[PDB]
Amino acid sequence: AQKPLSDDEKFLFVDKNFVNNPLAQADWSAKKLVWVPSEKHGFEAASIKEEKGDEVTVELQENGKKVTLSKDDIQKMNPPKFSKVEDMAELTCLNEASV
Amino acid sequence: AGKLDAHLVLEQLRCNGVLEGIRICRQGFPNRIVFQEFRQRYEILAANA
Amino acid sequence: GKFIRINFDVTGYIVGANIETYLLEKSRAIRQAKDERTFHIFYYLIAGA
Amino acid sequence: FSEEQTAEFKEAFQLFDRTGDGKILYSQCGDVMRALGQNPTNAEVMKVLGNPKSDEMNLKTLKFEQFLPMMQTIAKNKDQGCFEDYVEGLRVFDKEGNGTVMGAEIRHVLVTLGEKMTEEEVEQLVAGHEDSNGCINYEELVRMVLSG
Amino acid sequence: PPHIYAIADTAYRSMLQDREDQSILCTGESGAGKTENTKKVIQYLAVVAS
Repeated sequence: AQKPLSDDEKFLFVDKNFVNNPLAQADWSAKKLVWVPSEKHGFEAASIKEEKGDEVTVELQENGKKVTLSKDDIQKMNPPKFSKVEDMAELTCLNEASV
Repeated sequence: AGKLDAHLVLEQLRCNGVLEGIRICRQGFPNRIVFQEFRQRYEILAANA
Repeated sequence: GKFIRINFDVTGYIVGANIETYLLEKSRAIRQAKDERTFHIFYYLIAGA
Repeated sequence: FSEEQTAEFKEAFQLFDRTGDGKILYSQCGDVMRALGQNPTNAEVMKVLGNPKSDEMNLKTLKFEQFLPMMQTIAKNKDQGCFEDYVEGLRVFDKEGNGTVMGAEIRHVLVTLGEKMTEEEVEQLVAGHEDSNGCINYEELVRMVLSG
Repeated sequence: PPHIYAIADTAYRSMLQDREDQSILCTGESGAGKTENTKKVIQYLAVVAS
């Protein structure tokens, strides 16, 4: 509910004046959403399918693909409320991934 | 420009100590102030404490 | 390397400035590697002359 | 306002026009009130100006007869500052009960809180009250602007 | 928002506040912009404190 930003200010200022879309606020149910390896993205979005001890099955919320990795190669994802944050020391999840 | 290599930037954040550099900011207390300057600056907040 | 030092008075104004220069790789002044150049000024001179 | 002063007020108002129509730009009102020994805050001045807008504040003009009615309206007010509290506020920036504040911290506050002043404004004010260590004694600076 | 001109002012004040000299150290591998960011810090302080 804030002022409007000049095309320029959009280069040092975050664009926050939008609708409170519940798409993301609803997708949250896929709580199993985590971060994981990627020989091209360093890490990538995906969601847990089955926790099997030291290992866990997950499907890329990207390629729709289904791959299982160790229960220690996945990294907690930060809420949509953190997109494009100002001070990393804020996101409730510190990761080589989120950061 | 506009090109951003994931891992190249992932390592830098590794050998530079960024994450850790942040843990203590969250973990510890990076701000300190001596007993005098404190009862000095913010007394106006508690006039009767 | 370069370490610039700016000096302020009590009122908070700039008044001075020092510059501590370091390891000047002047080697290259004689032979530059592949796809590299010498100290700008050289070319500047050979042209801006 | 006794005609005695009202008669002089004119002398002051008149003593305020670069060209000559006999008009004080909606802007000048403030300083003219001040010059007449008035300390109206920035709001107390706009309130009696119909809250114009920057642009029109440099176009609109004033004539004593329409100005005088304001001079008074202000003249009679509810409050005013005073050493008592005035300094009580600055003494909050006194790093260590020394009784003095750094002419830089004072210079800050004054241009970052409330009716923000200008870099020059504060300069012209404190200027000459900072000691060797650029230290100003509010108690005094207070009185200065005041009793002055 | 985070900007270089900010680090510059944050220090330049901190100095005048707790009276205790300061340093702005630009790290980063070769090319990462160690220089530019310095030219700014001076650029800013050259007007903001002059």
